[PDB]
Amino acid sequence: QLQQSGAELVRPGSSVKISCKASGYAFSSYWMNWVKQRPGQGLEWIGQIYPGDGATNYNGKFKGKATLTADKSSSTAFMQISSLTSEDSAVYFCARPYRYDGGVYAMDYWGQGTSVTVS
Amino acid sequence: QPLGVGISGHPLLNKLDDTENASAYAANAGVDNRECISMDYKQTQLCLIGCKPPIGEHWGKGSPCTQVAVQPGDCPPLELINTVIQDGDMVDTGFGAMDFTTLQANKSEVPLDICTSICKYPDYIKMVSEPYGDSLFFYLRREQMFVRHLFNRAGTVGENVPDDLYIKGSGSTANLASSNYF
Amino acid sequence: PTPSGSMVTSDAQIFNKPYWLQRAQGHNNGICWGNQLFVTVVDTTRSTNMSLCAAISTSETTYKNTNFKEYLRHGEEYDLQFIFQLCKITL
Amino acid sequence: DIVMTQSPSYLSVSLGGRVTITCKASDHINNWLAWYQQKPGNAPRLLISGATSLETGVPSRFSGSGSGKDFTLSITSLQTEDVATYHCQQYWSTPLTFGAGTKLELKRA
Repeated sequence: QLQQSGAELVRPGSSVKISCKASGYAFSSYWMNWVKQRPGQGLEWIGQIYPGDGATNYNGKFKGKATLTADKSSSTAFMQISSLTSEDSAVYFCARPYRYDGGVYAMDYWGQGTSVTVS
Repeated sequence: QPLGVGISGHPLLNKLDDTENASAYAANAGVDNRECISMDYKQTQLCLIGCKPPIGEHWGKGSPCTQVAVQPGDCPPLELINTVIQDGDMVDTGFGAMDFTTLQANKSEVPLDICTSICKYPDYIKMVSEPYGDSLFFYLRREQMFVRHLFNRAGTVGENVPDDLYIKGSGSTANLASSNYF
Repeated sequence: PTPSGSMVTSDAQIFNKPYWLQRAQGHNNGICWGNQLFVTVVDTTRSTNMSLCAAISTSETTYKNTNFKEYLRHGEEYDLQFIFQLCKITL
Repeated sequence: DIVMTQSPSYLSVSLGGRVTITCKASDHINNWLAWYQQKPGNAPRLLISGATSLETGVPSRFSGSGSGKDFTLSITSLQTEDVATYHCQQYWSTPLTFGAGTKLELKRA
């Protein structure tokens, strides 16, 4: 069970911090994966975080735009977006790696999705 | 008794794969890949004489610094601990002198006989430095050991291999095998 | 080829023995110019690495590789001792 | 990066028939591929991992196959609940890549 934040409306140039709270398992063993989907369009990969030491990999497209963090004490993942534009309006999803610290065999548990409007 | 060599093992020793020589990339760690494995410990002959009990050293879990809250699973801090060597204590058997109980939650890293014990090593340096030298006024030590097998440890990466040390693989070699050799 | 330094032994130890630097083969017979002194060492006869793993959870009574974080650490212990002889140089 | 593409972005289909959606990778990904199904108001649902493995809860009429760079998802006796958009994903190398999606629509006069 993963819980994401409610809908956001932010003005161009602003910034947003969105959470994904983990529950029903031991968070301290798993990364968190994040993707992006624009209205009526496909899926794109943003990055994934190892909460333990804050290590993370970036999709080049989201290098300066995205930063990932996580609160081990409360088992929650966070993603912040900077210098928001019309292209950042989309539904964002958090998703757990199937195999502990490995990122193969697909994403087996997804969050409900959080909608962000830049306007 | 007549001369001879013993042997110790563990029915559930944490041994993933044989890393001494492999023909293909090993499968994938599932749940509990432990094997029933035994070994012949390192040979040790020693005799300490003094009018005070002998003193040993071993690595244990040091006290943490009051800051960064120890995340569960975090690697525990080490600390060389001086102790009195008591009758019945265990000698380093090839895995060094450490407290396996407080440094290995796994309970399957070493054979049963040292598995939940402390392997201590005489702290010769300290004892000889001793001002009056009562703890030991004579000693004989003879220890030897060599690597029979080279294995892998199952479990999860506690500390990842810095990617500046290798070129990412793919397909099978996409995922790095445990480089926690023993 | 894959190397292998065979068995290690006490009888073959180089350390924990005193070295008496009385006659040097060089012209400098142990004079520590600059009140400096260099002691280089390499000892692979105590290279034991110890793996220590912590459990992420202390509940389940069933082993799960995912429940334990495996690590590696190595410790080295030294103790240098010297005997120095005062010397004089008429300038 | 590895680029995933699906043949059509859309198919008009009939209830009860067999539907196939094939995806082709820009490079060899060696059966490291997943299929997802997504309906209009929720997150994508994993159907396939490892090219051929069905996930728990997934009806047996769904199946997948292929190798190297060419994979396909097959749905027998298509049900109305099966009408949705399907995606492939490669995880052989990062960044992870998804196909553009194939949307199923029901055909009518």
